[PDB]
Amino acid sequence: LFPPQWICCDIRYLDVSILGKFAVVMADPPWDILPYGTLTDDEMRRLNIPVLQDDGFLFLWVTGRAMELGRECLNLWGYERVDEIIWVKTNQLQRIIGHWLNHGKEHCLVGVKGNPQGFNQGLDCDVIVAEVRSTSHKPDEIYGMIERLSPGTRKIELFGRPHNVQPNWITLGNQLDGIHLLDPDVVARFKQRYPDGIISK
Amino acid sequence: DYCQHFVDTGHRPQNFIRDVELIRLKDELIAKSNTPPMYLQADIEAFDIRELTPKFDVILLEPPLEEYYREKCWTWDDIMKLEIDEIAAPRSFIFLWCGSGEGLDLGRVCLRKWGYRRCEDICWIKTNKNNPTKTLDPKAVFQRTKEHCLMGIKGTVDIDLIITEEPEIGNIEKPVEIFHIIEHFCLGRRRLHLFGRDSTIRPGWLTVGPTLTNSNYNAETYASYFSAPNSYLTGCTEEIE
Ligand SMILES: CNc1cc(N2CCC3(CC2)CN(c2ccc(CN4CCC(C)(C)CC4)c(F)c2)CC(=O)N3)ncn1
Repeated sequence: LFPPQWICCDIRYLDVSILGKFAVVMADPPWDILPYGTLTDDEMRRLNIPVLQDDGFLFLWVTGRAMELGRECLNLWGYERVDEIIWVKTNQLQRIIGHWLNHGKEHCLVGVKGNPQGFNQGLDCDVIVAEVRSTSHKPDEIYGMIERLSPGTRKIELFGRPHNVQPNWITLGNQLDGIHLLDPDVVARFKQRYPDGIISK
Repeated sequence: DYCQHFVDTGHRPQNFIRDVELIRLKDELIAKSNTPPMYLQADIEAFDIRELTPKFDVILLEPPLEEYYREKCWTWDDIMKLEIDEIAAPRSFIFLWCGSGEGLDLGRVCLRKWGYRRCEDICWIKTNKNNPTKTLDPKAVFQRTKEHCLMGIKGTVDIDLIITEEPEIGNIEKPVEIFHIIEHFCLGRRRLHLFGRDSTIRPGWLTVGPTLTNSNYNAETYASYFSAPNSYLTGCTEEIE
């Protein structure tokens, strides 16, 4: 099912095995480094990311000490970090907008798992330049980069907010509206695993 | 969408960044505080590093990675075996150029191996306004247009970005801007640059490298610049009368 889909839930407790395999996973975790709902480092280590892919890529936003922690989780989950995207934050004039240096950028680790095949490696470059939207928002160019890399494939975002829903993407987050699912096999395995629409233990 | 645009025209998104309180008195203070430049040709693989004294407030480490030569290289194997912590002061800083590949991970292992924790990640973003096409590392997913210089601290104004135009093929120099970022931190005056060259020698710094053509290093002369009453100068105050 090509158009957006999402699942309001707690990503800690949802049974992601019902969702199937994805060519791309993306995650903007709420690392404990609290203004929103944070997750401890063991909770992050424990997320069942390994079930979501057999071959493909993981995009993992990091800041501060998660830069090292996210490298850990990425290896723990079975990936090799093969690239790193930085987003240079500008204004509308395209000038540039951590107690030692002011931070003009945000980092996104790129991990590979297995032997992904038929992707378009090399189409983009590891630098995004784009204006800041709201606080805490990734730039939208990341989805265009990801689509050029793996066109038409199943992609899943972890810890999205409603502004993150995207065609070809399934967005999981705890501030989304309900459960909107259109992929048949997913609607199936969801009804089988949750015959009553509550995600609990 | 500058990422769609680069996909269109070969102009990396950074090609379009514009502009890439005047208290330049700190620059003059740095300059009057700067020890004479010292330098020593040395094969660092074969060089007992402990002969370098006293312990350094700043270490800048620029090993020649194999990836710098696309068209002796040091591996992260060789680098990780350098006894950097035997010459670093108990409170001190490291700035380590990690390239853009495995270095971003292996260089973090070095920083921890030698005793530092990373506090800054400083990116050299390379524009190509003067040549909108490049060949990729096999593992690469994207085109690599930047290099990383990791900043490490052990013990108790500027952005984290340098934007210049990509150097000519086979030129390995790093932007001199890194020296300005370091010097404005005001971290002390014992400043060491391992794997520098004739072209990087600089006031306020001791350079050690295989390719230096001359030396002037003398440990007693060098330690003399820091004997009392100058042992704790940040590098950003007046010379004591
Ligand atoms: C308890 N378990 C949960 C929790 C949960 N969510 C909790 C976090 C979520 C979405 C739902 C995202 N959050 C958030 C995350 C990361 C960052 C930092 N990145 C910001 C973007 C960047 C600069 C590119 C890189 C850094 C950020 F600023 C905010 C804000 C929010 O409110 N919600 N969903 C399901 N289960």
